[PDB]
Amino acid sequence: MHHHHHHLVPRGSPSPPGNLRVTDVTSTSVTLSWEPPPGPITGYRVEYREAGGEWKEVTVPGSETSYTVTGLKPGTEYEFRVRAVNGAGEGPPSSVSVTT
Repeated sequence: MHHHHHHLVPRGSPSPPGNLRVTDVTSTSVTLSWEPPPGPITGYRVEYREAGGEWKEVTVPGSETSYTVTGLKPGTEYEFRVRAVNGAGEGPPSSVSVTT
């Protein structure tokens, strides 16, 4: 076995979002909810991909705590991760799995 990859992040960047969870799923949409980590937050990167492929991304407001990704393919395995951002850079992600 090899050790796990470390997420390299700038000192001063935020902790991961807390309590990340999927709060609604339809055959073409996924709603995420979370809580802000401590300190200044300037935004959140919401990243997602069909498991195994290429990652899409949307950045949402620092004041946001829920967001719905629409236009997804039915019956599909997805991976989502959310990273908090501030002036020092982006922090480590918290991730969840979903299927539509």
